[PDB]
Amino acid sequence: MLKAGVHFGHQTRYWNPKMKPFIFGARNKVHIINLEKTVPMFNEALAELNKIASRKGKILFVGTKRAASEAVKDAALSCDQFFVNHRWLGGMLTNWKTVRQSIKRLKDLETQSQDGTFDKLTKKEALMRTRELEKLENSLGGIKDMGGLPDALFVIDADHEHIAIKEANNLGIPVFAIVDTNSDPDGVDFVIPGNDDAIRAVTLYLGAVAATVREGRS
Amino acid sequence: SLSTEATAKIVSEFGRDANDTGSTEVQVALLTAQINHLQGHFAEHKKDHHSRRGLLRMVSQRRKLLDYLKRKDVARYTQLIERLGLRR
Amino acid sequence: SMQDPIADMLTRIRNGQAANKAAVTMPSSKLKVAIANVLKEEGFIEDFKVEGDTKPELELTLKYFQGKAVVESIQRVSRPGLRIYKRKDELPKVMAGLGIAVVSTSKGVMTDRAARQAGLGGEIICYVA
RNA sequence: CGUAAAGCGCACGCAGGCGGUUUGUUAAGUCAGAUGUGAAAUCCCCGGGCUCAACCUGGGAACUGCAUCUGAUACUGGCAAGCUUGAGUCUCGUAGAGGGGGGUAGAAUUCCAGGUGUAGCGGUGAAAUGCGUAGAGAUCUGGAGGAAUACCGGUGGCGAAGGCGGCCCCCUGGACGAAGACUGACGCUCAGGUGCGAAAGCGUGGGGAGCAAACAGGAUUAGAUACCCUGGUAGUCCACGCCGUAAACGAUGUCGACUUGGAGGUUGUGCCCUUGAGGCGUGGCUUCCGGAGCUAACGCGUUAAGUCGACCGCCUGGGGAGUA
Ligand SMILES: [Mg+2]
Ligand SMILES: [Mg+2]
Ligand SMILES: [Mg+2]
Ligand SMILES: [Mg+2]
Ligand SMILES: [Mg+2]
Ligand SMILES: [Mg+2]
Ligand SMILES: [Mg+2]
Ligand SMILES: [Mg+2]
Ligand SMILES: [Mg+2]
Ligand SMILES: [Mg+2]
Ligand SMILES: [Mg+2]
Ligand SMILES: [Mg+2]
Ligand SMILES: [Mg+2]
Ligand SMILES: [Mg+2]
Ligand SMILES: [Mg+2]
Ligand SMILES: [Mg+2]
Ligand SMILES: [Mg+2]
Ligand SMILES: [Mg+2]
Ligand SMILES: [Mg+2]
Ligand SMILES: [Mg+2]
Ligand SMILES: [Mg+2]
Ligand SMILES: [Mg+2]
Repeated sequence: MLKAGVHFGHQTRYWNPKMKPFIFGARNKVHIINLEKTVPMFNEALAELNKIASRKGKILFVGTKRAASEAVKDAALSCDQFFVNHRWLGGMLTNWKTVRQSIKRLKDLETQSQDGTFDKLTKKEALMRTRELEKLENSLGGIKDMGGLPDALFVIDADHEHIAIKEANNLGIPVFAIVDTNSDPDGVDFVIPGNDDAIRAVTLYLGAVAATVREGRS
Repeated sequence: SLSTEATAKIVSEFGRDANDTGSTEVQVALLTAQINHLQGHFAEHKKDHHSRRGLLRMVSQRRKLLDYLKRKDVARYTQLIERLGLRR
Repeated sequence: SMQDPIADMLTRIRNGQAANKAAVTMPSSKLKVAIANVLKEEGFIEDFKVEGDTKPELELTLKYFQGKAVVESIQRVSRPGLRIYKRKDELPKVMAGLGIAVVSTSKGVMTDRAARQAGLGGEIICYVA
């Protein structure tokens, strides 16, 4: 039933025909996602994530879309998990070897930021170092303490994070996605039909997934 | 094309009854009436190739209908031939 | 114009199968029903039904085992332009026994396996694999 | 067989090929068995003898074919009777540069006559040929004649293709939509055959303003049988007759069925208070983008170059040659 609030889908004609089974369709030329259909799938996905969390694996929230980013740095960051709230640089997963050096550089500069060399040499070299540091922080943040490939991915949007989904499929990593009417399934192992634009709705998804992952191995 | 009054006259005079516009005799009679009427039009002008293509379609349709009737019921095929004046 | 209704039935199945349709629908006929019956008993389709009386309509329910379809390839053999008849000893077998060849024998439509057991040949309607 | 060679320029159509759906009958095709025949050798499968092998040899199998007899009746064919979904007829309307004939209107170019007025006009990259003091060019008035129809105008419309634009009348072809009635497979394709078929070209008789092959002169150039300039004949126009060809192209034959979507144009129609130019549907044609699939790739993609069926046309390395 309507456990959610009032989002009733999104999008209009930019609709992917593969979403037909999940569409209700009605008011003022806007597609209405069939909430009755998503509730069982959403619960089924929540259960699988709970199973993975009990196994103590990673889930990799990604919500590059602003107005959804911080909500992964919110209590979504709480759980001992990892996120990518900014541009997903191509190759973050399919070549972990090269990005390994980038995180190593990030780690070294974080230490230097408080204990090492941060004041020596001209203020100009100080400010470039800091702005370079924050560039690494916001580009690859929570992912810093990962140290290996994940065990699952959680994507707020599918057609907007297609690069991440494709890399996961290439490496055989399960993918759980919130697919809108405009988005494309078949790259996702567990589809969750639901609006991915509304701030209220996306928080609802992140809270529910956050809550089920709070319960780790127990 | 044939006038509404003219069309009704042939239909009632060749069909088994009124509103029997589909019978082969009615169809052949209607084509024959229009083919004969157009002979005057093409005697004059004589260069209206685009309209003559419509006339040839009438001739071809009538030939096919007549062939079907001859194969189906010879007796009706004949009686129609003399009534309308067609050679073969 | 419509020259080969049987090939029409076969391609309707093929296209609907590739489009992931749940069921396909078509005008009915004795021969179509006989062929559909053989497909059902061989496990290539779920079921079939006929409706209406003056214009009977035949509907087939297609089968999927996994994400992919069940009827891998369905091909017409004896077509109106060239009809194929085989003796008992020349009956073909598709992909080495796997899959069937629908054959219309003097005792009705049946598979190549069934016809070979009954010891009589006939017209090769189609191949299914 | 879009671009590598290959869809006839387009139609109509005889022979031919193929053909919706139900019942009965026949048993020609088809299928089953049997009989006769299918020479021997050879080839193939099972032993010996030449010491082995080659070679010789016993028996079988095979000779895939033909004829006859006896059966089977699903499919194809024949015959008889049906059915309405393919095809067609009727009723009422809609849009359209569809076609043939006749009439007529306005703008403009040229020419002829006259007026006013005076030294240039025209042309080019620059010039010159050319026109002008015998009065041009410019400007105004009157008249003659031919050709084409600004704006509307629109990947707009119509036509089988070629193609078809002022307005009016006459004769005439097709397409589409609403609802109902009618016939009852009457269908699709089509070698040969027949018809239509841009422009140029040809014959006879007219007409002739503008434009303009050929031709003439002036330029450019090393040359310039050209590009540029000034003139200009056939032709372009009309009637009748011939020609039968084009990058006649969507470089894509016709017909039928099936297969996710998005945005437009144009033309019908049903219902809902039109309660303005609205809302919900349902047909025809048409443009652009794209999914699966297909493709060498480019790209095509419900108007397929996707998945299929029927028939036709055509290709088999380049040149010689679409020539003798
Ligand atoms: Mg008519
Ligand atoms: Mg070429
Ligand atoms: Mg070529
Ligand atoms: Mg063509
Ligand atoms: Mg034809
Ligand atoms: Mg039949
Ligand atoms: Mg027989
Ligand atoms: Mg012998
Ligand atoms: Mg021996
Ligand atoms: Mg021997
Ligand atoms: Mg029969
Ligand atoms: Mg010919
Ligand atoms: Mg000409
Ligand atoms: Mg002449
Ligand atoms: Mg002359
Ligand atoms: Mg000149
Ligand atoms: Mg040619
Ligand atoms: Mg052309
Ligand atoms: Mg063109
Ligand atoms: Mg050609
Ligand atoms: Mg396209
Ligand atoms: Mg020649």
